[PDB]
Amino acid sequence: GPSSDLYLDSQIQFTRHASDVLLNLNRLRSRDILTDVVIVVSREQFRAHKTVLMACSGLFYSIFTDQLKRNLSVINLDPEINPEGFNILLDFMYTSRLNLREGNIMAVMATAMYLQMEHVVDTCRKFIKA
Amino acid sequence: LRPGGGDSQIQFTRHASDVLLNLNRLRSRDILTDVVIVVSREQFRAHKTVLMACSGLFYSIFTDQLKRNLSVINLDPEINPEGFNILLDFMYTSRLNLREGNIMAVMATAMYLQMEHVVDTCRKFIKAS
Amino acid sequence: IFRAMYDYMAADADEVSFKDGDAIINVQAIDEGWMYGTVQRTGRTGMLPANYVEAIGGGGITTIKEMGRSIHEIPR
Amino acid sequence: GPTAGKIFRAMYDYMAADADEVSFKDGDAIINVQAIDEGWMYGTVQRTGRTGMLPANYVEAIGGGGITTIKEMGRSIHEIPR
Ligand code: NA
Repeated sequence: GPSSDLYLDSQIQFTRHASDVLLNLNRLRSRDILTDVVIVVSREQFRAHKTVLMACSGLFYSIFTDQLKRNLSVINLDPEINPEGFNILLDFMYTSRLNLREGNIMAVMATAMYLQMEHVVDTCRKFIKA
Repeated sequence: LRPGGGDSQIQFTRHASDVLLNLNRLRSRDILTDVVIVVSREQFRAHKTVLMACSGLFYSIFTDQLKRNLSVINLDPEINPEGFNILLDFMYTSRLNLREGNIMAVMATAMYLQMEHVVDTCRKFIKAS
Repeated sequence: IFRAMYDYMAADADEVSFKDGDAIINVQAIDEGWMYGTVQRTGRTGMLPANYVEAIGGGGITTIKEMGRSIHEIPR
Repeated sequence: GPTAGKIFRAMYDYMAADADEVSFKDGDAIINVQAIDEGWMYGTVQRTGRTGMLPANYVEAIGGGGITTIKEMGRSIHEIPR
C-alpha cells in the first residue's frame, strides 16, 4: 500500500486558547446570551455572567458565594459607585483592556477599589504617578 | 511613562489565562456549574458559557430557544468518556493531554463536538503531510 | 517623528541607509528633496531623500502592556 | 537508532540480610538487572560492584518517554460572531 505517513504522552498547549475563550465570552455578553445577572449602578444596568464577574472581582466572588444571595439575578451596587467607571472595569474583565481616557483615572481606580480588584488598583497607582 | 494628557489603554497580557484558571477552579469546586454532561457511564459538571465558547455543538444547543435551560445532556452513545474528559480539560486549561492509545478517541470526540481546530491539530499530530 | 516607506542604501558616507518602516528622528529639511536625520535603529545621522519618509501624525493614544497577574486567584 | 530506556535507582538504605543479598543506599544506581519477581530483584549496585538480591520495593524505575509539551499558536476554537 501507500506510505501510512503515521508517526509510530504528549501535552499540546494552545497558547492563544484563553484569549480565544475570553473573546467568545465577550461575544456572548454582547448578544445577551446566557447572561444570568444584571448589575444595577445608579440608574444604569449592566448584564453579565456571574462566573466572569466572580473570576475577576473579590466583591463579586463574595456576593456569588454568599448562600443568602444564591437566588438573586439582580445585584445593586453602592450608590456612590460611578456607572462610567463600572463600565470601564466590566469591559476590562471581558477584554483584558483597561481604557483610561483623560481625567478618568480616579473614577476607574475608585471603582476598582470598591470591586476589590487589587491588581487593577495597583496598576492604577503606577499609572497615576507616571 | 506617559504624557500628562491624552488617552491610554492598559493591556493585561495574562488576564485571559488568569480568568480561565479561575473558571477551572470554580469548576473543580462545583461553583455556579449549571450543566451536567453524561457520556456513557460518566458525568461531567461544567459551565454552559465555557462549553458554548469552545464547541460548535454546545453553542448550537444552548442558543436553541427550547434547549437553553436543559441542565442535563446525554451525548450520543458512541462518544467515549475519556475523550470527552480530555476535551473538557482542554476547554478549561488550554492543554490537550494525549496518549497514542487515546488520540483516535480524542479526535473522534472533537469531531462530534465540532471543535475543528482541535481536530486539525490532532491530524498534524498523527500524520505527516 | 518620521517613518521610512522604502529601503534606501546610502550612496556616499554623508547619506544614511535605512529599511522600510524604520523610524527616523530629529529630522530637518535641507531642501524640498532632501532631509537630514537619524536612523533610530542604527544611530546613524545624515542625509536622506525626502520622498522616502512620511511624517507620523501625533495625538495617538498610549498603549501600556502589563504582564503581572491581573485578578485574584480563586483557591482550589 | 537510540531509544528511550529505563534504569533503576534505590529509594532507601538497605542492609543485606543474607550472603545472597546486597546492601545499598538511597540514590544508588542498580544496574544490569537480571530479573524482577515477587518483591525481589537481582542486580548490581554500581557504587560497590556487588551483585545479588534486592527488595524490589526499595527501588524505583526512571526513564521512558515522559510527557512532551508541544506548543500550538493557532486559533484553538470557533469564533462566536459579533
Ligand atoms: Na467524571
